[PDB]
Amino acid sequence: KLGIHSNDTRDAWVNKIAQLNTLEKAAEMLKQFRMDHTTPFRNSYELDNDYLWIEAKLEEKVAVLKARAFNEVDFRHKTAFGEDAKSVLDGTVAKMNAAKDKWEAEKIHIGFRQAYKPPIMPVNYFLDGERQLGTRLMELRNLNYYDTPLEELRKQRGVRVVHLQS
Amino acid sequence: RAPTSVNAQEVHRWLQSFNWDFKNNRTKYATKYKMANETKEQFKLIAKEYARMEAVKDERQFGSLQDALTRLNAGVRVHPKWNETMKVVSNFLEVGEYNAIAATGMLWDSAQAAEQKNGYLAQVLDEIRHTHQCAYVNYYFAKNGQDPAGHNDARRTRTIGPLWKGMKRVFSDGFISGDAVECSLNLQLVGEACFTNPLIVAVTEWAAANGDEITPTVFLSIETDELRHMANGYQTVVSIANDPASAKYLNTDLNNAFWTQQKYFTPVLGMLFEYGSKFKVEPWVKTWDRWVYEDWGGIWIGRLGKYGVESPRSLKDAKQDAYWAHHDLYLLAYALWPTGFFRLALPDQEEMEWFEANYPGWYDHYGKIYEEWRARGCEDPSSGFIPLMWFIENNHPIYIDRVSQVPFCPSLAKGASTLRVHEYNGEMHTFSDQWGERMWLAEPERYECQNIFEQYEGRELSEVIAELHGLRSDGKTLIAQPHVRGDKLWTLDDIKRLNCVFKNPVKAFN
Amino acid sequence: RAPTSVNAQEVHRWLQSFNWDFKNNRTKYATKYKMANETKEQFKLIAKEYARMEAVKDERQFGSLQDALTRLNAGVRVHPKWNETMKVVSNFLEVGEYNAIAATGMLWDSAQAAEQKNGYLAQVLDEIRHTHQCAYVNYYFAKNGQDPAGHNDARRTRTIGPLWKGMKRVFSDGFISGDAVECSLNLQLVGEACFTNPLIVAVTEWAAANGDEITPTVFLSIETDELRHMANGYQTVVSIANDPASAKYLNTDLNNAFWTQQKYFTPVLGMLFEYGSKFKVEPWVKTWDRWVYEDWGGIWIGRLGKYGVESPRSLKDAKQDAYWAHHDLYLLAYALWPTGFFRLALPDQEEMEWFEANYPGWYDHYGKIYEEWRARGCEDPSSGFIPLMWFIENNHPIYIDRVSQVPFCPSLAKGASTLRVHEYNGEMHTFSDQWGERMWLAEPERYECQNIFEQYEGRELSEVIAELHGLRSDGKTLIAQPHVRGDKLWTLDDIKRLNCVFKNPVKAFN
Amino acid sequence: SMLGERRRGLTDPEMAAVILKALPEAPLDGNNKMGYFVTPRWKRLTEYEALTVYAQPNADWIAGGLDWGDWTQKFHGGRPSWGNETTELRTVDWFKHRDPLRRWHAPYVKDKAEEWRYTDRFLQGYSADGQIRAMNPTWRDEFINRYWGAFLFNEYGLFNAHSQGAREALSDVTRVSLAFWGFDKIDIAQMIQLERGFLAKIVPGFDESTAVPKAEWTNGEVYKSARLAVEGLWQEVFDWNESAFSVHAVYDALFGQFVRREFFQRLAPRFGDNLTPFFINQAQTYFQIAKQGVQDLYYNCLGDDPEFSDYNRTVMRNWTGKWLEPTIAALRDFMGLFAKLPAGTTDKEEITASLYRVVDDWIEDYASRIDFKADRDQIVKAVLAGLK
Amino acid sequence: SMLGERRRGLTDPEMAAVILKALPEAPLDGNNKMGYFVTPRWKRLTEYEALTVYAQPNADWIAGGLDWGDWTQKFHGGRPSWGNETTELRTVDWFKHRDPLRRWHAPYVKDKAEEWRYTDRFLQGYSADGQIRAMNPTWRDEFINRYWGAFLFNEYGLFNAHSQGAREALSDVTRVSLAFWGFDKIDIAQMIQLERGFLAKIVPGFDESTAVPKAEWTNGEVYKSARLAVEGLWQEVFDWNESAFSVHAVYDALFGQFVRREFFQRLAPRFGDNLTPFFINQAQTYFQIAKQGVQDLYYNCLGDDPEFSDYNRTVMRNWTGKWLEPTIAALRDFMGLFAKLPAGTTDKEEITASLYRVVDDWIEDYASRIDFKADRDQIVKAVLAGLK
Ligand SMILES: [Ca+2]
Ligand SMILES: [Ca+2]
Ligand SMILES: [Fe+3]
Ligand SMILES: [Fe+3]
Ligand SMILES: [Fe+3]
Ligand SMILES: [Fe+3]
Repeated sequence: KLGIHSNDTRDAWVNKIAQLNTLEKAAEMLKQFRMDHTTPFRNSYELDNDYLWIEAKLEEKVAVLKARAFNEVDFRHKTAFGEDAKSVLDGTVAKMNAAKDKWEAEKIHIGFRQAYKPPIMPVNYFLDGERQLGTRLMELRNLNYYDTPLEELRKQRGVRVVHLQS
Repeated sequence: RAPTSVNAQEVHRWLQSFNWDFKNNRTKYATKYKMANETKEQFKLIAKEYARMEAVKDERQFGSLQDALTRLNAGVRVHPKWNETMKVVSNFLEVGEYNAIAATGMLWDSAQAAEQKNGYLAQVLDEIRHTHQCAYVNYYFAKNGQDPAGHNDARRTRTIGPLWKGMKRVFSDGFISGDAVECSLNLQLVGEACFTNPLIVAVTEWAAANGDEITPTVFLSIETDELRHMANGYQTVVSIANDPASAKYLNTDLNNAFWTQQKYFTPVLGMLFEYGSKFKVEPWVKTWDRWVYEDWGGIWIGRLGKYGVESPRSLKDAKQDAYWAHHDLYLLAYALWPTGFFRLALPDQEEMEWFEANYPGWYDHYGKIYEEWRARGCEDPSSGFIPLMWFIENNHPIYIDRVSQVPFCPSLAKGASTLRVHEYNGEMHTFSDQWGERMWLAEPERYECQNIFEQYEGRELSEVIAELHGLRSDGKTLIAQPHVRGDKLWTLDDIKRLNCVFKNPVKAFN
Repeated sequence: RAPTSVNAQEVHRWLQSFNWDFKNNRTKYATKYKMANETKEQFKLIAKEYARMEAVKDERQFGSLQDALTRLNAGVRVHPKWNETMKVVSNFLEVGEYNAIAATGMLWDSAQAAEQKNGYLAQVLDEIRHTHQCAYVNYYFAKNGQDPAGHNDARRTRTIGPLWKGMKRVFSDGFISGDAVECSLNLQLVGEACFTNPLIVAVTEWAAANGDEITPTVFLSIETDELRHMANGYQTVVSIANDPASAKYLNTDLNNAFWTQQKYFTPVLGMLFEYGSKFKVEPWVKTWDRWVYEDWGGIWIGRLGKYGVESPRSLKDAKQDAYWAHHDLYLLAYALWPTGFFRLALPDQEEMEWFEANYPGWYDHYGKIYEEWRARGCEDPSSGFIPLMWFIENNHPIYIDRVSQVPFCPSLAKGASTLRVHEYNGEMHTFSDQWGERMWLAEPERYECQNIFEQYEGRELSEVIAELHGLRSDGKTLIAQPHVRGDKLWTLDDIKRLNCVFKNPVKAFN
Repeated sequence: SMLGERRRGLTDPEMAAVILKALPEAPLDGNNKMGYFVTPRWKRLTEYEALTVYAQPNADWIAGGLDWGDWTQKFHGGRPSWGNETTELRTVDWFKHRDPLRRWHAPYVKDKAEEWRYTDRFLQGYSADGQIRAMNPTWRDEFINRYWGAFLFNEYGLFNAHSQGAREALSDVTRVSLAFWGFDKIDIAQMIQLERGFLAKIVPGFDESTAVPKAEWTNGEVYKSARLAVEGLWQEVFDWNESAFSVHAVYDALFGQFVRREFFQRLAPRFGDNLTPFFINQAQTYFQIAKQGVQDLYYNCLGDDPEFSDYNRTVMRNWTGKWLEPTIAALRDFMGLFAKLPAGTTDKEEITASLYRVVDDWIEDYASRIDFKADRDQIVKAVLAGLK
Repeated sequence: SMLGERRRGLTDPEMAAVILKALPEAPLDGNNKMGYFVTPRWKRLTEYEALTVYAQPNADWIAGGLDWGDWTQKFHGGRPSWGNETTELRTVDWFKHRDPLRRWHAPYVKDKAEEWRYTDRFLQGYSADGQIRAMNPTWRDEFINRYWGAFLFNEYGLFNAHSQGAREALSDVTRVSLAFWGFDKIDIAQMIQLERGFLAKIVPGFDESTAVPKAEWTNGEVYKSARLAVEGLWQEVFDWNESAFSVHAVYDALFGQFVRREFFQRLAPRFGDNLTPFFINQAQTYFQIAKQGVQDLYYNCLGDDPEFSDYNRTVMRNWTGKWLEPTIAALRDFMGLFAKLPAGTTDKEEITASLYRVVDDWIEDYASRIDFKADRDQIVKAVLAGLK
């Protein structure tokens, strides 16, 4: 099976996901899945064609497990890992505002998304963070956006220039 | 005791005061700019009066369609190539109209002045209207036209092809993903002002020339709503002018917005006009220089110079590449005809003369190639030939720009032939220009869009088409075709026989 | 707490009980019948729902007209002959629709049953709509057409010619002057059922054949309201079927009604279709037999048999005079062209062939005459010739029926040639048929209509035209013309130079 | 087929070619304004006038006609289709009238169609929002079902009084207005029934039959004198103008405006009824609409006629007197209804407040236009003599 | 010229024949139903579903998506254009929702358009008929101008709460419903201002400036907790479903209904106010129209979702509890308004009863749908503590 919307990889993960029935286990796997398969800093590009869909499936399980495990207050204010959502938000924002350059900034924003994206962090706190983090990141990035020559920007990013054509 | 009442402007007089102050009365979206608290809107409307002026327009519009136009059998008496073009034109526009809804809701959230908010609000409702209008155009051509397939399921069959990916960049993601202002520049300042407003109009011209009276009826009505949006866009700039950040960022965001849109429309609109029509209206080349250079990149853009706005620094390159872009693209569009949801056609003899006349050198390059493909039997199902094969034989790989999603064949193109390939964290990326490259190098996490080769890798052609429902109601005939005639239409099996299997061209690089 | 409302059918269920009995609760109009007070109407409508179903129709209609049709320049790309024809067709139907308002008002007044009164009331409103719709047709062609004169002032210029007098007999006076029931028959049982309804649709046919998409858009909409009127008229017969007086008078008024309506439409309608168009749709003889015989006189009338309704005893007489009726009339119409408010055109080679093919013997009579007239220069102002002169030369007197007002020429006609002349209390009277003769002998005071010869007697032609504004804007060129070309238009002086004076043809018997 | 067997001259290549050939190089007349010869009432000619003025084929002998000669067919006896003889009033031109709202058929049904749709929505939300709860059982089941219901016959009767005018009107402008005034009246009666119908759907034992109110109207004593006034205005007047005039500028301006506004409109709130008021709302607007036309025809046009000003006024002051009495008699009898209200519902000081409002407006909008000197006190006093 | 310069393919003989020649003998596919692949909510596919469902290019990783792959361009940081992360709710398909009224743009603007013109006519009939004569001055100058006028800010706030949802909604059908629910609120706020400006026209000295009403809203006591709840619902909620749910299935179903129906609409009569009830009837219809969509979306599609039914009800139960308190507080502060009414206007029993009406309808129409355990006595008494 190698389909676009239905294939073996997705099926295998669906089965893996059904065998999660503890919030702590399911949450840890979602955070791990994200470090392993999302953003351009993913540990591997092996699931590039199915990670998006698979991740949603894993999220679905972490959400259902969190709603049954948490009381109403914790659901509105704690991360799936038991941290105080607001403390995480403020702390991360604090780190962002103290970032020296746009390179430190991107690591802080992307790192935040891989670790706290819902159902880990309640969406209210998460989107509020998206709002603040994104702002600084753009402020640092869009400053003098064309002053660095492509030759150098490639070095700064750290790509392996494989081929060019003038 | 004389008959009196209240109109829209009398209530609008106090609209601005509706918003009040409180700690968290602030935008929910990230942004480098601060939209001024006292910004004002141009049109003094309220919900009730807005509804009345649109309801009136609808009457005329639907009245025409349901009555006179239907009796005249206008849904049929349209040139085949144009019936197919509207499948793309209308559905693709539909998505731009749709995302503009979410786009203007994001601007309404950004705006702090009740009047600026209200200005965007009107557009929010206009875009819903526009979404439903474009939907109707396809709904109408499906129920009454010479070929409903494509018109009746574009919303799912458009996902098969590569031109769809690029449309989502400029008309979907480009409108809603980014700094609220960057989105406004993509959608309004550049989008509507430079391309769409002039485009909606031009389409009714080309439409009229090819026997289509259905599209002018609807689009001309869509066109009456653009004044407010042009205004909204203009005001976005005004609302951020007296802000320090505007000086450090505005021009950078405008430049990126300009290149983003231009990258897709320059080649695609020109392609739809000249290759998707029988009767030509005007050579795309001059249409462009008038729109982009004169009207927009001079007149409209210069009127905004008083606010620190400058001419796009990439305008020169855009111009340099423009000339052959659409011709280079139709070659790829036709070669990959089995991936569309529309039927294509080779330029006929009369068209080749027009292309050569208006584009000296057209024949020596594209002309001869199209002539070799028909010789190879590209129009014939039994030939067992698809232009794609010619590309493999002559070693002309086709890549997908990781940023704009626009397909390009650098070894065969007469226009831009640049190609940049990079490796980063175990992934390969292909770029066709220097502007798109900076965008990625600087904003990697924003452009992780997987292309058709990556998604379809290892899959046999007919299997991809089948999975994604690229068939007609007979369940065997392809929606897409390499000719617009009514006989000898290819079937899934004619493709299965070719046994073509997708492979990622970037993999060849060590 | 479930959302609820009430509809028209639910309020109409109690509509019959609305009328209460009392002293003078009787019709204010003379009649020999007694409409049953328990009579029901076929449609269960209340004012507000009627308003809605009509408003919806207007939307389609006016939208098509203001939007698409205007954009296709529909009011122009119509054949000249047809443009002139709609001046008559539209404005003449207008008066019929108009007098129909007073007619149903008088019938609404006649009915005692609330339901029957209600049905008539709906027609009262429909008729008002049709008056406005027909007015709109002329209004639209005036504003956007190739020749506004006539279309723009037909309400006053129509008074110059003799064809108008005949129209008033069947669409004005015949609808309101007389026994409420006799009027009903003229208007509904005969008029609407046998002629108007079929013709409304026929018009759209001939209209579309000649490039007119305007008329179809409006007339087809009018057509949709006719079913109700068919019902009103039908219920009228029912209302009186029981009354003993019915079996003693019905058939008489019905015969008089039929003869009255056919006496005009038979000639005029066929003439308007065959001579007012370039492209033909169907020979009028055939159309006439299907309508007047099968459809009406057969099907329709048959269903009213169980109510004591017998086929018009004048039916046979009608089919006899009919065959050449319209051809005979156009000769007269063209010869008297200076008295119209429209431009006439003589048959071209194709039409003469079509005419001969469909009416064997046509050329040897009508054809040769038109060629003589044309060769003599009836179309050229400098020839100093007007066909009326040819009638004098060859001694072919034109009379006006004192009853039907229809113009006839006994010594020339290929159809009926009978002519009865009488003198009474000092006045001369001319009749064209036995039925009309009876109507006069029996009811002298009903018919005292001065004909054009009596009123204009002694006047010089150009003077009558000038006094009644038969001129175009420049104040010199005549609204009426003997050809439909753009050059060499006849002026008032070209008419005065001829110095023709009106004469009362009946005095030749003194 | 897909193309259709029937060919059209606008789209058919062959036929269109022939048509395009026959066309002139330009319009054969620049005057593209239909009705260009009509004397505007306002700045520029309106669509309303163009599509209406002169549609009636009257000859010059019927003040304002453009045609000549006599009718082609008349009544047995000689009676003309339309003749100056159907009305006492005289004028220089019967086409002078102009509906201030300029309503021709299209606008008319458009506005009413919107009201019909709105009415449907309103009624739905009213029940879905359970607002019926607040209404008083006595008022509902008694004053609305019986006395408001019985008023539908009053309205139905005024409607029927228009029948003859629809036939005898002497101009298109007066006919369309008259048709519309009458048509609104039948609308009102139907709305009255529409409510009794609605309640019957949301309230268990409520009967939508017309049995009750019809009996009240034909037998009751509260509307007795009203019913008589109606039967007269409808079936005893043969003069279309006297009918329209006496119905809109006298009888309905008094009795009608009182019963609708001063009684049911005023008290409905005091019984938790905001339903009836929605319909009496439409009825009051319709009244305002007709009034503007009624004023233009009988005051601006006839009463102010350049040659029959003095004449017409006399005639109208005459009809006003002729019917001002039967009207008052209709009101007096109606006063007897108050004695049926639950004690305390309303005192005598109020009915008098409303009675003066009605009479005052009827003098400001009608009587003082023809100069019919009337005593506001004497009139109210006479009506008042109808209470307990 | 007369024929123009541009030659059209439908009417130009030469071009038309070229086109007609290229045409197939018959449609290349007999399936002429656009949207034929969409699962109908009813008997047959509707124009509303056809023109709306799937316009949103969601990939399969957003429940119900037909497309595939990541967005082409995301936000700085990586946030997707649209994603599962913008709301706590989960479903099997975001395209399941159907506006029971099937409203797409055309029908929506057409009804509002009708209502606009009906409103215009209503006011003209209201001022011309001089109905302002019956309204009590103090109810007009204090309660309507100040308190009803302040409520316009409440409705404006609820409107703005919809901004994020217009941008974040995960489907076309929800986006359209959401957009229409919001537009209806700004419309009501505008109607409140439309009435004040109308009064300023017919009542001497009446000031239409919003300074007074707004001063009431931002600094008065009657609406203090109301404004706090509104400010919270609007700017402290980043989840588009919590915002739409809490606003319509909690705050407005309780506070809004009480203020609009149980206070103003219920007391206007007792003060001869027939004007305000007119606009409140619209707001109530709007509330009823929106409710049907709200119920379908949150109870029928998400609350009854085959895979997340239990999860979603827990979340909405959570949200109801989170927002029920601020709403009770808003009602509690509003109780202070009754002490301002002229003595004898209403009593503690009527107030309590209306409170039970609003609370009982809420439990039946919303609370019960998600098994939220609401104690009607507890809620009401918590509110009554506000009666001064
Ligand atoms: Ca390698
Ligand atoms: Ca307080
Ligand atoms: Fe748009
Ligand atoms: Fe736009
Ligand atoms: Fe008619
Ligand atoms: Fe009719």
